[PDB]
Amino acid sequence: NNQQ
Amino acid sequence: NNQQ
Amino acid sequence: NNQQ
Repeated sequence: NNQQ
Repeated sequence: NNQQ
Repeated sequence: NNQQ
């Protein structure tokens, strides 16, 4: 999970 | 930049 | 920058 990568969120930006 | 999202990297996995 | 998100790196995993």
